[PDB]
Amino acid sequence: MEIIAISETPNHNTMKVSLSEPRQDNSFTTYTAAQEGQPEFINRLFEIEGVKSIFYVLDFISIDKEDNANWNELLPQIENTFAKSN
Repeated sequence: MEIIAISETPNHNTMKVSLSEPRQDNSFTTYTAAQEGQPEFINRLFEIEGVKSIFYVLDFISIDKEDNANWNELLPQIENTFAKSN
């Protein structure tokens, strides 16, 4: 529902986002594309060049982005989505 925190791994553009998400449909599937009626937490990411796929499963998610991506720009982007609902 809302990002609890961000695990900064010794990677470059790969990081794990831990959060208490619903297990109702803890299905695994790779998708990426901004579209109406679709979770804003995913659409906002597509608005940035770098993301190629997003995996959703369990209470954690893994985002794959090129080396030319910087979370320093996404923070204010995604935070807006949560900030609104929150």
